[PDB]
Amino acid sequence: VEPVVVIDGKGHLVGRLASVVAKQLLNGQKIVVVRAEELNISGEFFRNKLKYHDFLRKATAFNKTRGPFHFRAPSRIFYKALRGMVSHKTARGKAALERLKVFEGIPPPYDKKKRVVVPQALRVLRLKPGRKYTTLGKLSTSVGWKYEDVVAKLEAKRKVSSAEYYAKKRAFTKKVASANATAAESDVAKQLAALGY
Amino acid sequence: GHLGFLPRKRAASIRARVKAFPKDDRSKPVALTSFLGYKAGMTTIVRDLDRPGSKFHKREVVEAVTVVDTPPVVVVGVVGYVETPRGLRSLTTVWAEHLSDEVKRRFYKNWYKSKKKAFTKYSAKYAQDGAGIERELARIKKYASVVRVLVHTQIRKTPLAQKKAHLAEIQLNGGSISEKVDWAREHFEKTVAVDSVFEQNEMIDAIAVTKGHGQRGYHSRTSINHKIYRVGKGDDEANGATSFDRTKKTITPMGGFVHYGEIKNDFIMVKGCIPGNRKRIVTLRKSLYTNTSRKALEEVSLKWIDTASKFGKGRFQTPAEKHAFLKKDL
RNA sequence: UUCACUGGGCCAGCAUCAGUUUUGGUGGCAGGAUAAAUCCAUAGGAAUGUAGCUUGCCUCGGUAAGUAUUAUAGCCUGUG
RNA sequence: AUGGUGAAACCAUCUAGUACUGGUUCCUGCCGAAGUUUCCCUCAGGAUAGCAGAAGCUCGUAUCAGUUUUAUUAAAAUGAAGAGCUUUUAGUGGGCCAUUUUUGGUAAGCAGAACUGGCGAUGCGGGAUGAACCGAACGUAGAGUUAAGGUGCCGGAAUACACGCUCAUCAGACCAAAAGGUGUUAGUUCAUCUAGACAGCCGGACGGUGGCCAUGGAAGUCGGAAUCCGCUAAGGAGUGUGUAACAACUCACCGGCCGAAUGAACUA
RNA sequence: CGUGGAGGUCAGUGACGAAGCCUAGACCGUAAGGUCGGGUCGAACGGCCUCUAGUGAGAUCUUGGUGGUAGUAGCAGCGAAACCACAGCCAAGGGACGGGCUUGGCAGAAUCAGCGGGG
RNA sequence: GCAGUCAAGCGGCGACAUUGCUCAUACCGAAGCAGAAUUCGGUAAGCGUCUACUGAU
RNA sequence: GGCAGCCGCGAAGCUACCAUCCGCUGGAUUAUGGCUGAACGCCUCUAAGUCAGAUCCAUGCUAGAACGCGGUGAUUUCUUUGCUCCACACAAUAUAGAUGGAUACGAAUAAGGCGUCCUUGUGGCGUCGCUGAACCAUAGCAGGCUAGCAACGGUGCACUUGGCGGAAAGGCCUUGGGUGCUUGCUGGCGAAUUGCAAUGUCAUUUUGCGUGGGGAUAAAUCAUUUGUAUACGACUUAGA
Repeated sequence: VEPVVVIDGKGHLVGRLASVVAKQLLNGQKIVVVRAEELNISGEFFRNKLKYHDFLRKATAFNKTRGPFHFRAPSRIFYKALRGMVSHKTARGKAALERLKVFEGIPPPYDKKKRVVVPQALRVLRLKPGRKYTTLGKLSTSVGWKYEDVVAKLEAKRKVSSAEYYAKKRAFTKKVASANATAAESDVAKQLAALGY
Repeated sequence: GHLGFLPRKRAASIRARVKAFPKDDRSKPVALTSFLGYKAGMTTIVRDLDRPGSKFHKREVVEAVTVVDTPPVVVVGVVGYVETPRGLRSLTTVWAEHLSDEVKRRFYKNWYKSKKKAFTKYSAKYAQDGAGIERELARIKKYASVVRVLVHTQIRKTPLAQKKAHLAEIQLNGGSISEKVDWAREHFEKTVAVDSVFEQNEMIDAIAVTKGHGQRGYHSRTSINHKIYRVGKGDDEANGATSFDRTKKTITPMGGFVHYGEIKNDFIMVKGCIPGNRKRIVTLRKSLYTNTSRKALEEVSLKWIDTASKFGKGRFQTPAEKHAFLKKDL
């Protein structure tokens, strides 16, 4: 329905978000993920942090370079989870992965475009109340990520100047509502209500 | 072997680039953080050790001290950088419109065969009140967070056949970045001296490429914690004299240095042996942090510096003293 | 020998048919404790006590403790 | 072996001699096993019985059946013309796994006698791959429903519904475990309870008596046997703290203020 | 189904082109194979009923020929041999064989010298 | 190992109790650890008596 | 010393625990000690919260993606005008796949959005969610040729003022007038024979040949030579 879907990873589960996005990728739908650094994983910090180290151990017994290497960026962590859910090493899998983009925060021009969320992957709607959860930001920093401060610092600048845009939009909508409200009850407006509009 | 340096492959280039600079100081006055020079052989010094609690306290001590040729440095431009999620990125760079022939040679390999059509359209950009130049500088002030200066050594002032100026970036420090870029504005085409960036007893570290051995040598090294003893104005006289000797001498030994010419510009005396053989370029940095120790804080009351010929066994520190030594002449 | 119809070859469209098969709409019937309920009645009963009344009572007459089986709400049980 | 060759073994025939390693050449259809029972004792080898074919004869069926029940083998149900007699004739003697009767046994495992099933000659789907696991016994095709497996992606199918259950610092999806855990959840048997259940504070917490003995001293509380008695509201010659010994605090035992369910052991 | 030859038969085909060979041309039969078109070619060959047999990918198979090894070793110019099913990266599962199977990660097109690590 | 009493319980069997012979380093917690030195327990397991690699295009 | 030898000093070169210099400073923390406080009206370092405190990550150093990335200067003529920017003229190569619009706050989810008020605050009042089944847009030959009405708004295109956006800004907005449409409203004509449908061809990235109008108009390698290099390669110097 949307040529390019932008998904906000904040408050989502990596496994649920990755699985949902993975199927869409195989279906030809292009998807972009933003604010990956704010993505969350179930369980308290120790379990998530401990499991990441265990995976790092089995990289390669003899030579890490002649094998896999560990990406510290939160986006790569999500990409690794999504990569395992796609038939990599194949033309269909490789082509599907090319339709996916992941960035920390909301780099432009996506900042000026609407972003959606997946209702069936939100932590609020999936995790039991009162249970502990882990955030990729702390996990990524604990494993050597050196850009958490930069992302947080410039993300506030993203948060700023957006409320101003909404503030102008909110005032503009107020004028539209007043213009629409006064125009209501007219002959055309009254007839429209009959047809449900 | 030490896995910290392996694999022991080739160095990136003859010049070594400083990978890290002093962190930041947004309150101190704007000043440079590094310098460039050449390995001007080595010499020996004798001084009284004022270190308390030492086995040789107040006693004379001999130590080999290296001398680095550091001719004045002129700024050709400035570089602006902006923080990004993927690391620092170079936003924009500007030039002084009058890059010296030595700098212009740095951009050409067959300099003689080339037409020598160096910066020309950018040079014409200065044909007005600076609207184009200022606007590019303005965005750096508006957007850039850390500013690095583009400077080159006055190779023409060194006894080197190269004449190809070495060009590298130096990171600035200080608050109110608007002042930092403004500081670079004044220094366009101007020269800077080591005395404005270093001082006696200050702790610094030097980075260079080690001597080759025709798989050995030719690797970058960053031996840290080297102490500066004397920063002499080589252009002035009595650079090799001392307060308690007060005899006019020159640091240059009789017959010069091995594989190096005379010294006729600013120089720095550094404790230890900076990596790299003679004729090798060395970049100077100040400790990467505010090191605080008795060894670093101790001052040096320099007594006498050896300036005898190294092409054999020396006897005198100057030809005038050689008068107390002739058929071939008279 | 000239077209000007058909036969002749490729792919399909529509109408109604016969076999297999999938998924909806709707109607008429026999059984249940001749479904059980609900509902309409009828005689009783207490309580997570309705109305009414009485013991302190600030919160302006408010409640928390009584008495009270329907009363200015209702419920359950027994039978038609 | 025969007949010759050269002197600091070879040549030609009997001889293509005498047998376990290897190979054994075009297509399709049908049928199609065995893997062991009888003496010569077994290592040696056939002759016979069987599995599968071919003709004839008799008979289509009271001819029977890897089927269900009396009786002391009639007969009643189901299924079928596939029933019987010779005559002769390729290949076949490995067995593995599981089940059962089961004797033997010491760290152990299991060994071993026999019986019945799967494989052994075997494709298909699932079991992430996999002897012997689950279903399913195959001509080439189109249509629909299923077996076992699954329905977050790889992976075709519901991030379906309902009820509970768990925080695990590699959980969970893969027998050394009898017991431990102030982990969690639902129950079983008993004790008390508006005469006031639990807990929290306060008071009482006594007389013989400093009970008898060792002895500088054991006054309840370093030690040895009794552990008696009166009133009490309940109080142990005293459960601990505590002193050189006293003293002092406390519980167990009741009482006063509070206000309902609480406590003890077990099962899952 | 196909081949060597034989009896009969088609008063068969054939220098205006029979045999053999090639065909990213076509047709027939599930198959052994058969037929047609084009190129080459130069003197014999085929349809059918029967007869006949020295009649149809591997045996460290025989003969003859041709590749990598290799323009390498070796003595500018000349110029081999051994060997060669095929490739020859890791953790785990592959029941007893991991070098081909499975779960994940890998891999430079191309080229080349040393420590010798194995051989 | 052999032999024997008793029993929390399991339903006649039986756990443990039961009788005879046969680190040198560093950081924490306890130790009559006055100090020094020291043992014990835990933590770090630190610390000691054709192809792998590498030069080059 | 012409010939083949040794001796005293003696560089350079080979070249060493056989000599000199150097070898860092912040977090998450475990064990452990505690604060607060239930589980259970006491208690408790723990279940909800939290401080100190060694293993891990950071600081620093080494290497730097044959197919990681950013900034900067230059970028070939009369080579029969080579190179490149712009408008279209025709062709080609293909489309991991348009067939109306990726419609922009943030924060919480045991709470928040929109309007209003004054007591500008964790304040009062009104009201919304329970999905986007939304909002915008949508009529005209694949969207024509023309006449009026009412507004002077809406909007395509080229000029033009000003501002914002450096994370991958490469885009986002505003003053001014110019020129078309305006289906906001009412009228005058064409649709055909694509014969009962054939996606019935209406966009996207790249390139060449052509014109017409603009701009700049160079370097590397080989060679000589050199050593701070060098097994051989390779790499670093200097020149009209």
